[PDB]
Amino acid sequence: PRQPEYKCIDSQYDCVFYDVHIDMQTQDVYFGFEDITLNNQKIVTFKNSTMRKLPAALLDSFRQVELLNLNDLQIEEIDTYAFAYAHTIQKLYMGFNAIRYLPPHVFQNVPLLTVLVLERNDLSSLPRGIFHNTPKLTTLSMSNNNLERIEDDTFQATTSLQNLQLSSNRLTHVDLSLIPSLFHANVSYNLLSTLAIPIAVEELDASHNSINVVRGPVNVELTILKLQHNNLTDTAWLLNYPGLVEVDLSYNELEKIMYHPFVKMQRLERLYISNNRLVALNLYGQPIPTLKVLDLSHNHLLHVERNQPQFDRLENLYLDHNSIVTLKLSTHHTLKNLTLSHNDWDCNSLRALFRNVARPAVDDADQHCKIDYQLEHGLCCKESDKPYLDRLLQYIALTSVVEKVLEAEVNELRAEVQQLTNEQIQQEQLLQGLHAEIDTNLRRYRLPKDGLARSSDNLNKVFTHLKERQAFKLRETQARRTEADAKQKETEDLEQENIALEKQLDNKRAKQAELRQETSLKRQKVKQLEAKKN
Amino acid sequence: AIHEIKQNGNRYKIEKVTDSSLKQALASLRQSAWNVKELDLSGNPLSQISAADLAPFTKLELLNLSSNVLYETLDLESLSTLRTLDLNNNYVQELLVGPSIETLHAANNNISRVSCSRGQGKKNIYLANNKITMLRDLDEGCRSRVQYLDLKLNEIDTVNFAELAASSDTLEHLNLQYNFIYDVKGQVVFAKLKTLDLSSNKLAFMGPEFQSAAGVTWISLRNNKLVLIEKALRFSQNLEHFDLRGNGFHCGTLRDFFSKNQRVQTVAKQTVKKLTGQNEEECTVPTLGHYGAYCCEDLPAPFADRLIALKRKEHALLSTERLECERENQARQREIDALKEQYRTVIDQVTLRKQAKITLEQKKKALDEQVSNGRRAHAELDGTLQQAVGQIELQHATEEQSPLQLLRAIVKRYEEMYVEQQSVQNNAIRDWDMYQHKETQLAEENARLKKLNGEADLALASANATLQELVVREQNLASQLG
Ligand SMILES: *[C@@H]1O[C@H](CO)[C@@H](O[C@@H]2O[C@H](CO)[C@@H](O[C@@H]3O[C@H](CO[C@H]4O[C@H](CO)[C@@H](O)[C@H](O[C@H]5O[C@H](CO)[C@@H](O)[C@H](O)[C@@H]5O)[C@@H]4O)[C@@H](O)[C@H](O[C@H]4O[C@H](CO)[C@@H](O)[C@H](O)[C@@H]4O)[C@@H]3O)[C@H](O)[C@H]2NC(C)=O)[C@H](O)[C@H]1NC(C)=O
Ligand SMILES: *[C@@H]1O[C@H](CO)[C@@H](O[C@@H]2O[C@H](CO)[C@@H](O)[C@H](O)[C@H]2NC(C)=O)[C@H](O)[C@H]1NC(C)=O
Ligand SMILES: *[C@@H]1O[C@H](CO)[C@@H](O[C@@H]2O[C@H](CO)[C@@H](O)[C@H](O)[C@H]2NC(C)=O)[C@H](O)[C@H]1NC(C)=O
Ligand SMILES: *[C@@H]1O[C@H](CO)[C@@H](O[C@@H]2O[C@H](CO)[C@@H](O)[C@H](O)[C@H]2NC(C)=O)[C@H](O)[C@H]1NC(C)=O
Ligand SMILES: *[C@@H]1O[C@H](CO)[C@@H](O[C@@H]2O[C@H](CO)[C@@H](O)[C@H](O)[C@H]2NC(C)=O)[C@H](O)[C@H]1NC(C)=O
Ligand SMILES: *[C@@H]1O[C@H](CO)[C@@H](O)[C@H](O)[C@H]1NC(C)=O
Ligand SMILES: *[C@H]1O[C@H](CO)[C@@H](O)[C@H](O)[C@H]1NC(C)=O
Repeated sequence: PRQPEYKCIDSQYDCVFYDVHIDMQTQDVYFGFEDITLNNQKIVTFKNSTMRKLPAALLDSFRQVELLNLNDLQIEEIDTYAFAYAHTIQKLYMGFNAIRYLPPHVFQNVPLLTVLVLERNDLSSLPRGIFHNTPKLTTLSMSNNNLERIEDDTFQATTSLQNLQLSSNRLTHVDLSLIPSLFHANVSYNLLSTLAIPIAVEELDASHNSINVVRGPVNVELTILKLQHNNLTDTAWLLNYPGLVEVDLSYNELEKIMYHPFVKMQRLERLYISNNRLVALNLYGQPIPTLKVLDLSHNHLLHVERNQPQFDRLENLYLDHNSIVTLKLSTHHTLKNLTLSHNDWDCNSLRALFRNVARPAVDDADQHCKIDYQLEHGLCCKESDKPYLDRLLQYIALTSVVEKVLEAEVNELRAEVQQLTNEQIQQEQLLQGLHAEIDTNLRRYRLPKDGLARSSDNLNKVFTHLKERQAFKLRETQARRTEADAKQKETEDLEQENIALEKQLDNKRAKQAELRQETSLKRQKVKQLEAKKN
Repeated sequence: AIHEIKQNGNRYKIEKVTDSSLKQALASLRQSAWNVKELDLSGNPLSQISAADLAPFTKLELLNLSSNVLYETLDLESLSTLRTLDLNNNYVQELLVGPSIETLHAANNNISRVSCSRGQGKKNIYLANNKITMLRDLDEGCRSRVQYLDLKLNEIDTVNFAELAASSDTLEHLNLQYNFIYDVKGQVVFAKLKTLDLSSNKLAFMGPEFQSAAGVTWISLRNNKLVLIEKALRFSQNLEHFDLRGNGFHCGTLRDFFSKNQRVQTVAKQTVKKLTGQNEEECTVPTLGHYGAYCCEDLPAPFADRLIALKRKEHALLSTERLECERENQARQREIDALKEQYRTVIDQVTLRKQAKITLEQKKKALDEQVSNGRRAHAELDGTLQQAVGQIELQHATEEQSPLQLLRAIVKRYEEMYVEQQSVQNNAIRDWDMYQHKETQLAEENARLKKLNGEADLALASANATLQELVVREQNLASQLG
């Protein structure tokens, strides 16, 4: 018979199947001509189609496809043999569907595969040997799936894999150092806690994990390294990446920065360290001569002035949100961008500083000052002959509020007092391990701890923090979703308006044919009127 | 009457008296009131004292309540003739005395307020080993015309000399050793001050305010945490003892201060030699160098580094100095015990037990309060944890869960939820990117079709104009032809 039969429509692509709809009950389908050899279109896609299951019938009848675009076709299952005859596919696009699993030898016969996108599906794992036969694979994306592990053999035969996207899965293990060809990779928004870095990758984004350990061979090509939002607590590992140009260590757990891990960086320009727990910084012992942007904002820096020899050499220096008391710049400094607000300035230090830098180079400002402070050049400052002594006293005064916080009748009492002293010791022991953990959670979430407040108040500080954080994240996601829906709407309206522009093109062709008939009919009449005039 | 009232001239002593018998005891002296010039109640189990019961003795000039078990308020404001009051070794908490007090012995108490009605004489006040936390804990009168003021072993943080201005002309001895003082402040000329003892406190800067003690013979800042000395200080030739051992000085200030108090340098040497036997302090590290007699060091910025070290503890991700600290706290408890000895009185075994009964009743009572604060803190936590598990969804717990375990499960769950939420958001952002790329593909196709229409619009217009030129030739011929 050949009852349901779908045919190409040359337009970018040389084959576009239209209005195809397969579901889970659908039994038999036919693509192109019966004579498989007339089906030699190389660049195939679908329009207005939805294929719950990708039929074996498609590349059974089309064995000459180079680029197969199955993006966003509600695919949920791939037929165990849909790719048995797919020898020629170089580029396979299957993003944005609902594929839950790949059949184990689904790519055993596409050995010229160079590009594969499976982003935004429901993969939970990869079958052993899934890529053992695509040695030519150069770009692979599986961002937005639910993967938990990439086993170590996964990429043993793909010795050209250059661009790997795994962003936004649930990954707790993946060893990139086993894929030495990597050129670009993104494993951001996973659950990693160690990051192995392969020998020659040049841009790597592993932000939003829980990394605390970085490892892998010295790699001199690594240029951009994004690690913002992790669990980093030391930086010595940096010594191994002498070629960095930018590194982002923001939203980590660093407590100090020293120059030692940077001494081998021949071309570092951009170093981001906002939002750690920096209490000290020494980048002056050996300055980084090439650096241009250094972001230290939102930490606990107090004394940074000896860093003058590094700061003088920067273009962009963000000190905001700290407790910096003094800062010192040469008349010859090169800053074009400087942030200074929200610290604890000494007025003498601010006045001398604003002899050498002025707004608009200083990019921010304070609004209101505490009781003994007043604005100079737009920032709060207190007058003092010995600012550091002063800050040391201020601090101690806040903490000391907390640091101020029948003789048978005699034998029965000594007993009573011992039994009570024991109940009281036991009470502290019993709730000890708990008080430890409350303090660990206030440190973890950067909450400030009121050494006055009763214990259930600190415990509420953690819970109130978590609940607010959940709510704000949820509202934010709702917003993003509202935005996606709105943008899908727009594309649905656009396609409707394109159909109407096409119907108009259709009417105008009909009008052109009519007019062309009317023209010849007049050309005729006028020829007749001329003979009748000899 | 198991109690005995011994008389010797006009000094009376009462023994084996108790709280329930003392009022009787005193009544049996009303006959003789004119003659009660000193009254000595020491070494009994008394725990309260009725100022009013003693007001008949209008000639009473000395009252010795030493080594009883007095608690709470001791109020004798009303005894206007009273001149010497000894209550060493009790547990008094607030103390009020009258307009005649010349000498006030109150060591080894629990004192944290003292009032002294206004008066004309000097006062010698002895308060070693109490709980004074600031000079204003003593009322204005308590600080007027003080000649000798011993506040050793109290709990003061900061001294403000101005608060002792009403003793500019009288104050000769000020002991503040073994407190917790980290700032001193105020300029006042103490015309008579012979000695000032700030040993074992926590001072970091000997500043301008020490011109107030420029006149002293004897001064100690031993065992503080000093780093800088104000150079403008000018001490008198009167100075003979000048102890600064146990600090951490930056040589800069030793040199700057010796430079215009040259004298003081040999005074420093002579002091360490009197006290230790060699002419320089034994620095904690031998590598370390003196300037004159005191260990010192060219320090980059000692105050900043101390503040940074504090801010590190405050902000460290995880929750040495526990050896510096613990031996500093033993130093204090050795001084307290030592002192509890230097003021100890003789007491008979039957009144010791009579005393230990009242004292144990107070310990028991305080312990009940504490054990019950404990119980309350505990139920508050359990309550809070039960509100918390009612707001999320925990995994199933096979075993009974402690509060530690509950807090760990709760945070863990919020962390799962946050991650879930973030993953959802990522998908939404990726969807917006996919549809936006689709929009640009579609809007390309929108211009391709809009331009094709524009061009059909034109081509219809051409073919029309051409149909019209033919229409004109048809009507020109037909005119010509019929
Ligand atoms: C590794 O893998 C992850 C994928 O997970 C990649 O992470 C993505 O990175 C980019 C950053 O490069 C992120 O996109 C940026 O988003 C910011 C944030 O904008 C949001 O908030 C703004 C501030 O209030 C607001 O303006 C935004 O609203 C805009 O966008 C929405 C889209 O819905 C729209 O409603 C509006 O019309 C707005 O335009 C938004 O809510 C954004 O500010 C960036 O802006 C673009 O334009 C600026 C203009 O100056 C330009 O300079 C930028 O280059 C940029 O094009 C930018 O879009 C992205 O959100 C992350 N995606 C995910 C999925 O998390 C990561 O980049 C990969 N790493 C590497 C190294 O490649
Ligand atoms: C950040 O890194 C530290 C160090 O690896 C993690 O703390 C360890 O993890 C648990 C208990 O917290 C145990 O495996 C170790 O005993 C911990 N080590 C230390 C030194 O505390 C910590 O959990 C990581 N933080 C996060 C949020 O993952
Ligand atoms: C109050 O009475 C006590 C004794 O209860 C007197 O204390 C004597 O103090 C001296 C030192 O001053 C010691 O040598 C004696 O041993 C103490 N006597 C006893 C029995 O211990 C105390 O001096 C009296 N106070 C006043 C002000 O007179
Ligand atoms: C010394 O003083 C403190 C405080 O003045 C005493 O504790 C107070 O006493 C009452 C009764 O026990 C309580 O209501 C308060 O809770 C206490 N305040 C504080 C801060 O604890 C303490 O008992 C006294 N010491 C002795 C041994 O008498
Ligand atoms: C094709 O061309 C002619 C000429 O412009 C159109 O005929 C009319 O032209 C006259 C003269 O200016 C006007 O009075 C009319 O407005 C025009 N319209 C009508 C209805 O006759 C003719 O209509 C054109 N055909 C089309 C639709 O393009
Ligand atoms: C896709 O096919 C269905 C069924 O004929 C149709 O109703 C829907 O709008 C189609 N989309 C387009 C743009 O043809
Ligand atoms: C640099 O600072 C901000 C952003 O970092 C920018 O607004 C500002 O105008 C730039 N600097 C100058 C000189 O204006």
